[PDB]
Amino acid sequence: DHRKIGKQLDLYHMQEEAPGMVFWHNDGWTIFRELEVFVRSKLKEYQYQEVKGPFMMDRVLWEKTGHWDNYKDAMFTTSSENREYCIKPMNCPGHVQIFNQGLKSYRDLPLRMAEFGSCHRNEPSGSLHGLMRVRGFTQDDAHIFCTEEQIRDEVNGCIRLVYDMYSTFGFEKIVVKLSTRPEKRIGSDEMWDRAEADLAVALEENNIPFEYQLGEGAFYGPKIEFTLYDCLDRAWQCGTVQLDFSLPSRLSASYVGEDNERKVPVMIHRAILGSMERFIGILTEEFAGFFPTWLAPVQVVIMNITDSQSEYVNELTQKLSNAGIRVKADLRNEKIGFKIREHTLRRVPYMLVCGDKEVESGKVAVRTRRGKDLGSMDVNEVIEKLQQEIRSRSLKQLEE
Amino acid sequence: DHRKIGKQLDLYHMQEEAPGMVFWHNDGWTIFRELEVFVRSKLKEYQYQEVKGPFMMDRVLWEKTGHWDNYKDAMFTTSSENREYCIKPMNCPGHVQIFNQGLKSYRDLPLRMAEFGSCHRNEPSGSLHGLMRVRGFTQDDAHIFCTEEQIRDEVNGCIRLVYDMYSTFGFEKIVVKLSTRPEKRIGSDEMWDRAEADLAVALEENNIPFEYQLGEGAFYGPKIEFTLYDCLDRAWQCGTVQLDFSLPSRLSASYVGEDNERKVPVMIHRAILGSMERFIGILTEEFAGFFPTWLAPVQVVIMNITDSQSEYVNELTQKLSNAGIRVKADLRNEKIGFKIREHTLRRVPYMLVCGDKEVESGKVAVRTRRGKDLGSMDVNEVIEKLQQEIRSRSLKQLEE
Ligand SMILES: O=C(O)c1cc(S(=O)(=O)Nc2ccc(Cc3ccccc3)cc2)ccc1O
Ligand SMILES: O=C(O)c1cc(S(=O)(=O)Nc2ccc(Cc3ccccc3)cc2)ccc1O
Repeated sequence: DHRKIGKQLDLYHMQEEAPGMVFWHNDGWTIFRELEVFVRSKLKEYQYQEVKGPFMMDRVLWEKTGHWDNYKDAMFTTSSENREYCIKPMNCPGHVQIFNQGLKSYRDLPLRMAEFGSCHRNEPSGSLHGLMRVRGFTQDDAHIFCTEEQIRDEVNGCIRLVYDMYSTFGFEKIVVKLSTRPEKRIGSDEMWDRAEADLAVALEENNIPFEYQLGEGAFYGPKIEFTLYDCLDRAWQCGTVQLDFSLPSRLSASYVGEDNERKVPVMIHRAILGSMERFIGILTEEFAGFFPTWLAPVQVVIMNITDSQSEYVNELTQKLSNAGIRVKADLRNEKIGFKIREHTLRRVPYMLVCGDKEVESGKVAVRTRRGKDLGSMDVNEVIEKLQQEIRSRSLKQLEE
Repeated sequence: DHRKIGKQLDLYHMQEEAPGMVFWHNDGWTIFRELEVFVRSKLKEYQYQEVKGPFMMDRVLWEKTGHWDNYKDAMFTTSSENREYCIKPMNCPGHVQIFNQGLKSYRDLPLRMAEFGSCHRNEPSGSLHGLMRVRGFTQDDAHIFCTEEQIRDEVNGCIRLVYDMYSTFGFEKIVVKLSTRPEKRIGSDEMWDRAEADLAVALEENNIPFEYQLGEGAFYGPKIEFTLYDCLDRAWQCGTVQLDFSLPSRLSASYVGEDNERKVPVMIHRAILGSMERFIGILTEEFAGFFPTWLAPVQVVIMNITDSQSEYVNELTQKLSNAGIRVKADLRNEKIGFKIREHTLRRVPYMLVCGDKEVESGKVAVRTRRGKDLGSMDVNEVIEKLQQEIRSRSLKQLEE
């Protein structure tokens, strides 16, 4: 259960005065920020722009998209100078506004536009659940503006990216669903037929088995949903790929084609992790708090036995910190076995013990959060290997 | 004027349907993110935690702090399930909530807690100006919880950090103001006397000349204000250091002292850049769009003359990109002179031209956005020097 593990590792907390709002503590924010860096490296590789849209836009714009009519109950609203604003539940309209600055042509397409977009949705309080279902969350979101001829490759690209990213966390159980047209929707039947068919053909061409999930699509288009499970085998939508022939038209998006006529771009929506919040909840439960070294808030703790070795521990801490490792010293006058138990409960990958022998030899005794005693080793070697474990974003520690 | 420069370099835009809200385009967001990385490197060096508080909190909490009575008209409110929430105009209360999780002692102090905190303030629309005065902005904010004996060193730390960071951008107009007690305020007169005296002593010990700005302090404490000027020599509050003996008490913050009695922590508020938005407006005008290489959205553009060299350009682009440089290839079927002009107008620091001779020799012809022609040079040398210019965050290029 990620809520208990979350308290025990001091990752985050929640309070009545802000239901479904996460207060990220230093250590949870470290995880979050590490996820950002990882995502960003993929955005670079798969050629995405990164942008940032505003939190609020005029209610008039949300009426034009169909959100007001189809999504009103999940929207926070506010006002200023006799005008109403909606806090964004989604990043797409913001992205279209950016697309609409400056003349576009087919030469600019496909245009891939990513955002770590803070969304707010007024979910019923009784549906809230730790980090999985919150009122304020951050999507690793993007929108791809493309031609009709480009849809197949771009949808394939999103799917490639899901499996690429998910294999770093080592996911076996990726159940895939295709969520079809809901009762309340925009666009014609033909648009929905085409959009559902293309997502389905994409999955089939990639040899991905999936089930239909009738009526669980968005009002602006169907979804491929990559489903992950928690400790009670509850299904949680994480990765999501959507196809939309409606919003660009409504927000007057256009580009000049080769013909030289105005054409409306197709819009692909996708989020790989889903939200950072939910994904971290899934990870917390998947790993039972044993985060891979690259995600771990504290990667190394260095301990002395007596005051005799505190000097050496501080030098070592400095050294590791300079090598770019998240490290802490534990100099408390506590029995070493007491210290090991505490940092094991905090899921610290590596615990370095410094007795007189380690001092004398410039060595360090290594223990892991799994109770494994790896013996004395040369410091430079431990540093080099920690860096390799981090750089490769390895699932498994030294040995395993 | 940063608004015109902003349009012509595609950094950001603004629209009527979101007054005082910035839409960051890819290139503006790159600058913003580079400022984050820079700030973060300083947070590491000066030993800050980094956290993230929620956007919304219950109106009741804002009444407790005195914001509802003293700051109401600048606050956006929304509601859910018959409760009212405020969109945070500040990060301090959020930080205190985090501080209040888990028992604290003097051993934890000083506790430095930083956030890139998205603030929203309902400024009068007639006061809005480009990026300088907006409704939605991101403070490079922090709050330092400390004892009374620690105030001097911690305030000195904030001041050291301002001049440290500002010298990277090369500021030689740092006018400093000391903003004293406003008419509407919390805390006693003795608290205000002490707080004004300490800020004044701090400025004088650092040999900083300043003017008083009587009555322009915050309701929760006096401010040191570091003032930067725009192209029309208008004064803009950027860096800010505040001293607060009142908010922690109101939010029931406490720690166990050495004596072993409950004490209320002193709180120092500070923002070095101020907001990212304002600071970027200042920089845009200060540099007239010629950002230092480390800040530049695109650092290098590589161009071919004919199709003959496209292969070589792609290999080179790959190489530079892997060396960690923000690089683009320009393979359009355009005259080279046309291409160079375009990237010069966009203030790309370096333009690499590849003709048959560069191909044959594994060399590259380098020019700058200033029209400086550096001749043909070895590629590895160009890479090495670009990396040095970036790592050192130097103001001046290869050339000047
Ligand atoms: O275009 C969009 O607005 C968009 C919407 C979704 S979604 O709302 O269908 N998918 C989604 C699923 C889970 C999360 C995490 C989460 C956490 C709490 C509540 C709701 C969602 C976020 C998005 C996904 C990608 C998009 O570009
Ligand atoms: O923690 C702080 O530093 C802090 C600072 C302020 S401040 O408003 O005095 N500092 C400041 C200076 C410039 C900007 C940029 C800005 C401000 C208003 C509108 C637009 C941009 C932001 C904050 C208010 C509350 C705080 O907790």
